[PDB]
Amino acid sequence: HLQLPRPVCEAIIRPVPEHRADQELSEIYRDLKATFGVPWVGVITQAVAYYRPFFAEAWRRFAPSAKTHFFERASDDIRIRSWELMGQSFVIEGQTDRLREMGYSVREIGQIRAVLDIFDYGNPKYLIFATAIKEGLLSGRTFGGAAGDARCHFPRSPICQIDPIPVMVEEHHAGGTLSQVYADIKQTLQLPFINSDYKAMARWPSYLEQAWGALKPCIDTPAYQAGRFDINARALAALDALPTAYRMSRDDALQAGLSEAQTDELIQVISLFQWMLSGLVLNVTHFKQQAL
Amino acid sequence: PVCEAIIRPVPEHRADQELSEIYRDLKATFGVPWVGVITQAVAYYRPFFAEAWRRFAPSAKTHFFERASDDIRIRSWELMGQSFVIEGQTDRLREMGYSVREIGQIRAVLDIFDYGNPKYLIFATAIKEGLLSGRTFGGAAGDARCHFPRSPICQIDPIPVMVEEHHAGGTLSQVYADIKQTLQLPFINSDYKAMARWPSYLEQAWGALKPCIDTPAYQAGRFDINARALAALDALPTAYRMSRDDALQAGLSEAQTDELIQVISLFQWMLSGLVLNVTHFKQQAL
Amino acid sequence: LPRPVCEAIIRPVPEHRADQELSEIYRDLKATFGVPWVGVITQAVAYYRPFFAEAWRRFAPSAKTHFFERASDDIRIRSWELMGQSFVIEGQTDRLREMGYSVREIGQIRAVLDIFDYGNPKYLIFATAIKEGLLSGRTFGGAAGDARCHFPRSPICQIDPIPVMVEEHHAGGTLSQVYADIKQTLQLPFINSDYKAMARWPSYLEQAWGALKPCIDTPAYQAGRFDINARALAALDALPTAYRMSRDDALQAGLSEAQTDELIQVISLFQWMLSGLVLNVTHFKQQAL
Amino acid sequence: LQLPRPVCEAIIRPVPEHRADQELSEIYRDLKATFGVPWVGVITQAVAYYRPFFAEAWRRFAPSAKTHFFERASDDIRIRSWELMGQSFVIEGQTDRLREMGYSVREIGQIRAVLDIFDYGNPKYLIFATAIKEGLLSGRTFGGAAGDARCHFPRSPICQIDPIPVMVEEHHAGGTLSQVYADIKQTLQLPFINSDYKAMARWPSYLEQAWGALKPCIDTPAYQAGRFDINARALAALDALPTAYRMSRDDALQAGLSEAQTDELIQVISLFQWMLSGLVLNVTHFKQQAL
Repeated sequence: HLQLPRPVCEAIIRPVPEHRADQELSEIYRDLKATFGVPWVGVITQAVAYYRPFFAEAWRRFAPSAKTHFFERASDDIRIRSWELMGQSFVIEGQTDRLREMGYSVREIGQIRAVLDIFDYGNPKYLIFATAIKEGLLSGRTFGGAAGDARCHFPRSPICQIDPIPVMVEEHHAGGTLSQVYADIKQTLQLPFINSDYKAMARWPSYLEQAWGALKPCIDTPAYQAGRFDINARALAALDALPTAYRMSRDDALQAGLSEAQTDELIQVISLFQWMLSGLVLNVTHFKQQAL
Repeated sequence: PVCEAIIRPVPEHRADQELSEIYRDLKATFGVPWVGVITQAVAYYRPFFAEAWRRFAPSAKTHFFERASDDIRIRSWELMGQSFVIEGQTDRLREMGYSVREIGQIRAVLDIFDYGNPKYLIFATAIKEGLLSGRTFGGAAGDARCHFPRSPICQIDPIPVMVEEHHAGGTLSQVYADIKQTLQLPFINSDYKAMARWPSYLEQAWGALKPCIDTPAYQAGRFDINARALAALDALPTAYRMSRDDALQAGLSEAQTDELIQVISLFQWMLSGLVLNVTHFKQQAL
Repeated sequence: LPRPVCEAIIRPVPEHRADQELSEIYRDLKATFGVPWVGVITQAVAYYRPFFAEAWRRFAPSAKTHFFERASDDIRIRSWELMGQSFVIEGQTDRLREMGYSVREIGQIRAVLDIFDYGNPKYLIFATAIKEGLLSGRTFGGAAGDARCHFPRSPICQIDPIPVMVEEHHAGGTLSQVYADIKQTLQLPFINSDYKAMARWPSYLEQAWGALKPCIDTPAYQAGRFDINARALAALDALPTAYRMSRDDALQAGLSEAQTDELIQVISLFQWMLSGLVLNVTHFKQQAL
Repeated sequence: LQLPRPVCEAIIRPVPEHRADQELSEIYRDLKATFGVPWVGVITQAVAYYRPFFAEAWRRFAPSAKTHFFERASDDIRIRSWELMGQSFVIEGQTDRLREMGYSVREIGQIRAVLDIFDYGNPKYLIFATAIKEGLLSGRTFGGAAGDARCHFPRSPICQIDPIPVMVEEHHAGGTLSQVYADIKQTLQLPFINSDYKAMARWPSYLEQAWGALKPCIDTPAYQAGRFDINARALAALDALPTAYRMSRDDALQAGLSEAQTDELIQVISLFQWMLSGLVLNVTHFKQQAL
């Protein structure tokens, strides 16, 4: 009552960060960001990018859907649901005064909020794409492409920007005690990597400490796990309603250039990220509500 | 629409630092990179404009307002889809020397005004109808999610490159003169000035839209879009009142209020056509 | 300083068309010069991509130096001097505000002029290096001299964004007539970045050009132009890192001999203009405050 | 074997760009446009606390800072520092070290680009701090002394102005960063953390590496000899300003400052003026490691 199970993953995650991405991969990354209308490339997508012929082909097959009005709406309703869920389930104290007291100015606190907005907007879109990748491999099915409201096929609300990449304190940038927030987060969220979200927050170390410290107790409360299940279900639902059909099976993966062992590995990797992203959506919603 | 009043818009490149602060809050809230000529003109009646924005902002910050603006964009895209067959111009433009990247730069520009103009239409409606009627618009608790914060990403920098009328040269003044004639306006909108950064492109897009202007299908769409704007006003999440009397406590004279009313009425009428005109452009480009 | 004969077609590759291979060179040229546009000079030479890449590889080490910064800066200074004395130049800040321009608009205009005032001497010296290298076969520079000449140049610079330029296919009816006038008056087959960047404000360009035009090819002008050219040739004789790039070097780079002969004609056209363009911009900028 | 001595102290109250109201932001913006730099110095933040002095000293110094002379005189302080540190120190590259720590080539370039900013701008702040301090201490009028007309020409005009460098402020800092900051403060003998080190702190592991390599050189005789030389260049520049500068105690009083305020400012500008010679040397060192 009522919990989302963490998939087994013993495969090594090998994300290709934007600052290491070669010219070819950089072009794909850029088209993703333009399509999603986000200034960063998700770690989810960095890790998938390792298996590059798969990534390119699964991107090419999913992009016609991510361009649509439906995707914008369906992602946005996931942001709404998280706001709704966390509000009702939690007493979230504002932290603005506490930050002001630690010496943060008004300009700075708005800067912090702007960074929270980036991830509040983008993560839903990454959740659905990860659901498409993971379920397309596991099931071999084709998803969406149904007739429906023509308006679902219209251009999504045009926004921006690709630029710049948010300032993120990477793990090799860290940091000493910052590595230990990083380790705590890792232990607590049960992950082997630190999310883009927390690395952006890490440009203000004392702020991350504060925000993460107030979120931690909520993690894996019954209301948290229940809400996480709901977030995930809504991503499954979005998958079945894509305006342009999506299929990317094991055989598609093999035809794209992957070995059997590679495809097995990918399946674990995408599975952990897809699981992860339900929580990440909730976590950012909390951060944003603290900062009102 | 009846108007004899002089329109006295304050450009962002002239705005003083007190007004520039309002402008900036308008831009962050709407999530757009330009201050519309609508609001430029209303800023002249500065006391009213700061009070009106005070009262409208809490609605504009909401989920409701975001969807309601987006649904106007959707509707316009629908209407111009049906009522007009509109040929791509992507090939003509490459024939003229424009490269792929340049054509994407043009699109990115249209996207701005395609996203924003609905937000300025709803605000213009709220100003006009509030003055004319003294009614309090909106305020219902209804669905809670309507009061949630809007989709947060946007971009407010840079100000788009606009070729102002005093920048303009010989023939560009003629394209401007035609546009002011055809559209019955005494000013050139941001949109066309922004397009005029590529003058040959503007000539080509204007000439393709110009025949559509006062056709019965256009007038009908323009009525439809206007209706939706009126409907959005009726459903603002935070109440909005700003009457003739309210304008006084803001610091306007009755005579200035009467001038104000004529000014907004012209702009509010204008924004309907602007939303359509832009849709058309965007459809021309792929 | 007579215009050279150029019957060859100029085929510049603009930044919005450059493939990712060329674009990477372009970005290195920009970071090195510390400027935010790639010169048409560079665009035209890049058509001969094999040569262009080798020539930049060889010219880059001098361009990174304190010497090169100083020697480019000293040309800007000299041009400022010459136009100060040889011409009576009229403040026009007042007509502009009269024409409708706000003070921040006039400021944006100055910032644009500043870019070309800074950068063009660097392009002049480069074009001179390419030209004399092909014509003479000689190795230029390489002396140890004063060690401080080989130190890194003054680091600060802006390379984003690309200036807004109204290209010849962007242009409307009248704007093609201004461009026509300029290409005629200056004896050029193309429109320089500079004027295209001023063209962002069409009425302003009409004015600034109208004021410069009666100075072109006056004896004082031609004399200054001779001086600016002479200073570029001297900058070449004093490069910190040796620069050789001969006709023979162009073959070994991957050009044919016919392509080389065409290149010589092209670069000679540009190298002759760049002295002219340096004074033109000085004039524009003295028109502002 | 020669040293520049540091003077004594009062309390420093810098007004950072993110707190600055909009009157002050307007002066800050003209400063940066005139210097051609993306950051307002802590030197000038601290002086901005005494706002009508700051406003007036800036108004008097700016005509000189616009000139070709200033640009050159600043640039030569940078060159001399590069010369100085080169000749006097066995300074090893740290690029292979960083890459081993996991830093990529794009990242190391980003770090250089940040080092470039302060290597350019600090000499200009040094000269201005020397003008503020000596003008108060002496009552004298500096420069204006009609020489080469080319000295009065506009300076080299391109400049990087509008992204303020990402700086990890003290109240941003978390734990071990505060102790690095403490080490720096204690070693450089300062009660504040320079913009430079805070910009470097966007990459904590890099700051620790770069700072740790520098720390041995600080107050070697070669360091101090060099620091004295940097300081002399700054005094020399002051006497050759093309537009005369005077800003005395009574200039300060007539601007709205009290006697006690003026005494305080004097101690504050003296500490910053002293600091800047060392900072010039410290950045030169960082930048040579990163070759």
